[PDB]
Amino acid sequence: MDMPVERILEAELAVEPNDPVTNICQAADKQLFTLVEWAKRIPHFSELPLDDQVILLRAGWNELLIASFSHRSIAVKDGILLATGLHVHRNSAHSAGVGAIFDRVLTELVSKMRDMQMDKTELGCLRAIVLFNPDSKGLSNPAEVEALREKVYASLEAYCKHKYPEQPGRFAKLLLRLPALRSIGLKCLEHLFFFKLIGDTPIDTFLMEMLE
Amino acid sequence: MDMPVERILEAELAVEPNDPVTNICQAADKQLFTLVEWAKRIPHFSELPLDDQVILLRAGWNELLIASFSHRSIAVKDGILLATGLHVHRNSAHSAGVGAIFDRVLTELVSKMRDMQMDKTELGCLRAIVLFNPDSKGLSNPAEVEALREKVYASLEAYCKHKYPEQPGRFAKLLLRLPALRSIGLKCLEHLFFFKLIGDTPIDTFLMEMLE
Amino acid sequence: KHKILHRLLQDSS
Amino acid sequence: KHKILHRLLQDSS
Ligand SMILES: O=C(O)Cc1ccc(-c2cc(C(F)(F)F)cc(C(F)(F)F)c2)cc1
Ligand SMILES: O=C(O)Cc1ccc(-c2cc(C(F)(F)F)cc(C(F)(F)F)c2)cc1
Repeated sequence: MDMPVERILEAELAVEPNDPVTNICQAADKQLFTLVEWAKRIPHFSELPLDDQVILLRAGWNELLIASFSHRSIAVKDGILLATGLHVHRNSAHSAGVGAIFDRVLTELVSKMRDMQMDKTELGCLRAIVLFNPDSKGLSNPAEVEALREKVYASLEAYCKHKYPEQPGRFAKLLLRLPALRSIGLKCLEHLFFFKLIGDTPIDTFLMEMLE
Repeated sequence: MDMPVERILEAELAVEPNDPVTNICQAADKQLFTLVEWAKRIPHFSELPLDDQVILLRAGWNELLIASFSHRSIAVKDGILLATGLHVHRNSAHSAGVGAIFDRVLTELVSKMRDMQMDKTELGCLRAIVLFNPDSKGLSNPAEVEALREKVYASLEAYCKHKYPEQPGRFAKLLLRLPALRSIGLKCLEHLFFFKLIGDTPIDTFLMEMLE
Repeated sequence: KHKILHRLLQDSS
Repeated sequence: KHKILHRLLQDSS
C-alpha cells in the first residue's frame, strides 16, 4: 500500500478533543493549528515542497475544518460541537444571523453523515482527498498531488467494499458530499471575510492570516 | 434497468448544435431553452411534481450549462465553443475581465475532460446527477431525488467498469469533477449577478428570470 | 412565479 | 509571506 487507510485514521485520532460567531472564530483559529498537525500525520504530505504544502492548506483549510466539525456533530441534534467543547444550536445561529449557512451544514453534511454513519476512517479519507487538491493554483507538481489524490480514493473504495460490502454505492455516496462541502466552504469564507471587513468580531491571528 | 445510460446519451445527442460577455450571455439564455428540452428527455425527470422540476433546474441550470460547454470544448485549444457556433479564446476572456473564471474552466474542466477523454454518455450521467440534487432547498420529496441520483451513479459505475475496464478509478475521477463544477458555477453566478446589477450588459429574459 | 421556466415545463414536446 | 502557516510546517513535531 502506497496509502494505507490505517495511517489516515490515526491522523484523525491524533488531533482529537457570548456571540456564537465570536466562538466559531475562536474555534476556527484554534483548529487551524490542529489542522497543520493533522496534515503532517497524512502519508506523503510532509514530503511535498514547503510551497505546495502551504498552497494545499491555504486551498483546503476551510473545507477541512467544516468536514471535522460536521462529523463531530453526527450525535448532536440541530446543532454543532466546536473543538472548544461548546455546542452551538441552530437557534443561536439564526439569532446571530448565520442560520442559512448553519442549516446548510446540518442538512447537507451532519444529517447525511449521521444517516449513512460515515466512520472516522472515511472522514479521514475524504479530508485527505480535499487536501490533495490538484486544482490548487500555483502547485510545483500537480501530477504528484493528482497521483496522491488517486491513491487515497482507491484505498477508500477498497475500505468501503471490504468494511461495508452491504452498501456497494457507499463509495460514490461519500464522494458526492464533496460538492456540498465545496459550496458550504465558499459561503463560510464569504461570511468570514465579512466579519473581518466589518470588524464586528474579533479575528485571532492565524485565521486572520488565512483571510489575507 | 430503472435508469439506462442509453437514454441519457440520446438526451445529450437530441439537444445538440462584439463583447465576449454579451455573447456568453446570449448563448446562456438560448441554452436555457435547450436545457429544459434536455431535462425532459432524462428518464423520470418529467414524472416529478412541476414544483420539484422547477427547483432542480433553478438549482442545477448553472452547473449543467458549464458541463455542456466544457465537454463541447475538449477539441478546442485555450478557448470554449458557445452553442451560438462562436469560439471564445482566453485572450478575449482576460480582455473582457473574466480570465480568472475562464482559466478555472479550462484547467479544472476542459483539460481534465480532454485528458481522460470523458465520453458523452459520462457527461450525460454527471449532468443527470447534478440535476437529481437532493440538497435542492424546497423539494416535495428529497428521498425520491436521492433515489434517482443513486440509480444514475450506479448505471455510470457499471458503464465505466464495462466500457473502460482498463481504468478502475475512472468512476471516482468523473465524480471528483463535480466539486470543481460546483465552485465554477457559483463564481459564474456571482459574475452574472454583476452584469445584471451594473447593466453594463444585455441580459435576455430567461437568463434574467434565472437571476430573479 | 417563474413564468418562462413554468411554460417550457408544462408543454408536451 | 504566510508567517504562521510557514513556522508550523517547518517544525519537526
Ligand atoms: O470547531 C471547529 O472544527 C472549527 C470551526 C467551527 C465552526 C466553523 C463555522 C464557521 C462559519 C462561518 F465562518 F461562516 F461563520 C459558520 C459555521 C456554521 F455554519 F454555523 F456552522 C461554522 C468553522 C470552523
Ligand atoms: O454555450 C453554452 O453552453 C452556454 C454558456 C456559455 C458560456 C457561459 C459562461 C459564463 C460565464 C460568466 F457568467 F461568468 F460570465 C463565464 C464563462 C467563461 F468562464 F468565460 F467560460 C462562460 C455560460 C453558459
